[PDB]
Amino acid sequence: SMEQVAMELRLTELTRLLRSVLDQLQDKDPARIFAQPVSLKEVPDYLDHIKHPMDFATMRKRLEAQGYKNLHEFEEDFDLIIDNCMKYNARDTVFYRAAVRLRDQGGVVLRQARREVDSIG
Repeated sequence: SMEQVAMELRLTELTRLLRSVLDQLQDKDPARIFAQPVSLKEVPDYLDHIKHPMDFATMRKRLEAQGYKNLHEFEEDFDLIIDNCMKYNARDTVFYRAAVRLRDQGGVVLRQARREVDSIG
């Protein structure tokens, strides 16, 4: 149908905007601490601690399959990155501290993303 096509165009455009959001958030991780999944070879107990692992490469795979329907779903995954790190790692670690900085800096980006998603529809 024409409606299904229009809906698909909307999803494609959301995917365009979320790709720009993702790039901007990932720039706030210049150490690449959150770039890839925590390695289960190197942290073999990880899934005993963290039930829903997340990282920027995993988000990018989902994004490119158009697997985020709305900004809320995208934000859920970004918050997992931060929140998983802040539980597994102690406060006095470079990992925890990176997550705090990513959260604080990402907030700005996500605030305007929400306005754009609502504005453009």
